[PDB]
Amino acid sequence: TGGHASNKEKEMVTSLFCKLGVLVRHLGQTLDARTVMKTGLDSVKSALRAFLDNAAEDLEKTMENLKQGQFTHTRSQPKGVTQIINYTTVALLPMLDKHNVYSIYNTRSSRERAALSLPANVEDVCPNIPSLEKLMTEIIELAESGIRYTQMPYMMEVVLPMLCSYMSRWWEHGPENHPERAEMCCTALNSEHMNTLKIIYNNLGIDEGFSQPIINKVKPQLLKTHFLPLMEKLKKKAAMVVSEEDHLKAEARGDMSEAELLILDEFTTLARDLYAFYPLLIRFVDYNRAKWLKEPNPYWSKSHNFKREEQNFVVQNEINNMSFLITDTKSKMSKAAISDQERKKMKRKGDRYSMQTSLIVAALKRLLPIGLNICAPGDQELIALAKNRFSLKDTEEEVRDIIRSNIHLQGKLELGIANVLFHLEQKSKY
Amino acid sequence: QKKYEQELFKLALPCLSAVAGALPPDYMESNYVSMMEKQSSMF
Repeated sequence: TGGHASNKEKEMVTSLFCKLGVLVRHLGQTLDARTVMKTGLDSVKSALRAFLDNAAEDLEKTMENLKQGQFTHTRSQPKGVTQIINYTTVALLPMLDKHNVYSIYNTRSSRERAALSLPANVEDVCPNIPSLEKLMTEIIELAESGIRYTQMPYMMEVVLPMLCSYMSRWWEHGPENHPERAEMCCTALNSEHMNTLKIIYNNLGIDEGFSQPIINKVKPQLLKTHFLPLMEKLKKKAAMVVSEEDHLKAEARGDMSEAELLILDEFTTLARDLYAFYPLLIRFVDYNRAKWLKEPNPYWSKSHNFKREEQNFVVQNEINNMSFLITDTKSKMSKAAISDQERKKMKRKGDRYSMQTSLIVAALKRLLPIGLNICAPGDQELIALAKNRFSLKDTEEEVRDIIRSNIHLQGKLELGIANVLFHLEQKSKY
Repeated sequence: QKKYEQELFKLALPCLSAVAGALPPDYMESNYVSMMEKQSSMF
């Protein structure tokens, strides 16, 4: 009965994704499908257990088939938003899959070829002229869930490295975004940007046609050395294009390098220093609007820079408090907007504060009293600001209500953040 | 399943019998409640 219970969750939806794959394209199937695909995947929360430990027969051979059926359905004429079911099966793939036994990646490869260059494929090349069916941010966010190998790759590594190299070359050629309408959040597209996972990849592939050039470590090192000045000189005072360029640079040249990260100690230190200095240059400006960065990615010089930035922000907040103590402003709408912006900026600062709290504590435990001497005015200002506040207190509720996303990184020990959490207790423990 | 998930017996059969139950009707009705609990939530 274990095999029956395993296959009843995947073969049923795999077989049912064959009639509406052509009927919708053109009785109650459009109503029972909503129950059907949720019973297929979202009925079991830990579908990875049934994939790996319970029965490996279904595995990718059924998961990729169901995903291809869903992709064909999205290629058809949909009516309602059904992204929850497709997005709730992202981390259930790796936590391998024998892709050589059955290759069900042909449909996804065809879709990726049809959408090889999103800034360049904004035309009627797609069938039936899809205004929002496929030519939108839906497929961009779907590629994040479909392509995810954070734990370990589970593919044949035949088309994935070539596709990654082609996308990297296209992003190197196209510096600007140049996207379509209502497609601002184009950064969250690829979650597997890594080595072997102006380029001469085409020539190398033509010459080989055994070993791809991505296997050798010379090409990723050359690419990193060429991209280092690009992200080193990336500093602009704009609010829209500068923010999108910084997000694109962080996505394309992120810290996710599982190919011997500890071996390249100098490269790791340079990357950490750059990822520490970039938010300092970003927050050097006033940056009244903090909604441009939806979710930014979490030595002595970096600690000193963070302490100086915290002191400057504490001075600015104290000045704002003394300015708002008297000379009452206009109606409560403007005050609520100002308080919400201040709370958003405080949460954005506190995310990095909680991220670096462990490092600060580790540095200060042995012999560093300078960190304590720098953090004492910050704690004093934080205590004074929360000593008597009402407008911030009432706007915090609506700020938390607006931001439904939560990080809760305090419990990891490794509303995005609240006023009092584990980091505050660690700071007050001294 | 917190208290006691000991005996399966008719574990998923009560819902496996009519998981394809919404195939006759076209729309409407209050039978559309949820689908995650289906298939036993995995005289």
